[PDB]
Amino acid sequence: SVKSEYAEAAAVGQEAVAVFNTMKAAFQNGDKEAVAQYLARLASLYTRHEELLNRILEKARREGNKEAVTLMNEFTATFQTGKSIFNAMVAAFKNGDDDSFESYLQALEKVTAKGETLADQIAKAL
Repeated sequence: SVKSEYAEAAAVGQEAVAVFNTMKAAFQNGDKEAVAQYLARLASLYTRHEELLNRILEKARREGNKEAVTLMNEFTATFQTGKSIFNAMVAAFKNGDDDSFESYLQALEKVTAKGETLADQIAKAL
């Protein structure tokens, strides 16, 4: 069902959360080789999460589930804010700009924390 596809998407999102916190520890410790690998892992995880979310939204649309479509439109918009900040973080790492990397990292945390109530609402709406 679309609801079980959303639970799979939620798990992929939680995997990114886990890897992100490990990456933050490595950044603070100056283990740039680890950070590089974690950033690659996160890119793949965000790419997969984005695709699952789009399939869920398209399915809710085909099902006529207006409330779920509304919430998933709001949620996918916030996802793109996070993705843009993540990509800026990756660029900051490439450039050696630790000040910007710290900024973007905190922003990505706050954007993600904000979106959690909506994430939970979607599970119930599908």
